[PDB]
Amino acid sequence: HWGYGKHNGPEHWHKDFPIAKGERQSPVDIDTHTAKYDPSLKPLSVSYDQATSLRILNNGHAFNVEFDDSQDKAVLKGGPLDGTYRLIQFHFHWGSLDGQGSEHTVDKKKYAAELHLVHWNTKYGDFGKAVQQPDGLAVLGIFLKVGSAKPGLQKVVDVLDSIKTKGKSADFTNFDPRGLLPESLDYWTYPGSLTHPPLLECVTWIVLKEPISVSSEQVLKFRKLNFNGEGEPEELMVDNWRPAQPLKNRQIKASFK
Ligand SMILES: [Zn+2]
Repeated sequence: HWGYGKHNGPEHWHKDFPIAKGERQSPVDIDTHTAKYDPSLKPLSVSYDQATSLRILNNGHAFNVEFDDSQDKAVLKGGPLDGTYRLIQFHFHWGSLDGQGSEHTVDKKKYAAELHLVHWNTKYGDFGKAVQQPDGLAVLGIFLKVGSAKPGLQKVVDVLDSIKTKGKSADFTNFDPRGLLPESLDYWTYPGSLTHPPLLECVTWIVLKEPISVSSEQVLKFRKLNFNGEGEPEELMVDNWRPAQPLKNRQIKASFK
């Protein structure tokens, strides 16, 4: 099955998922000088006041913090979007060392990690229908750099010991994803895809300019997770990022100058 290794990683995905070589794949390098400032782009509206986290899951690739998406409680709107997108989960991608881990790059710079908050367009009724549509998902991407600790991350870090291995989950209620946001909501945006299989070309990407800072200790706890299941040979969960893909016939727009 697919993964991040030599034998099943990004360079192999196209064999089971041909859309890997498609026209709107993600992530991409963001060339800051080429990105067009678009004064028509609206401020991002992030309304997470009523977010209901339920559970955290080690799915063998990363960990997902899941939300109750059975009502409009945690939604993304505005920005480049038309209509309302409901938060379903967030997860991260990270490296074996602090010099790699992000999926998007900025002028070829790699950050230590990247957070993806995944939302689906309510006009399609459910996530599985939304991913079949070119405007089905809005993913908010946030870079992580290593420096000061992120206090709002610590609850996530401290549950990871209980989901070390693939297929482990744990109750994870009352977590507030607002604590993972940077000060500014300035962004870049472009049409793309899921960054892991099935690689569906259904995402409006919204990548924030301002990274969050996490501590070295925080990131080191990410790197103690396992890709393998309980009892299986230990393979540390590191380098679970897809590299930048060709931009092809796409324009990256900036909300800011
Ligand atoms: Zn992701």
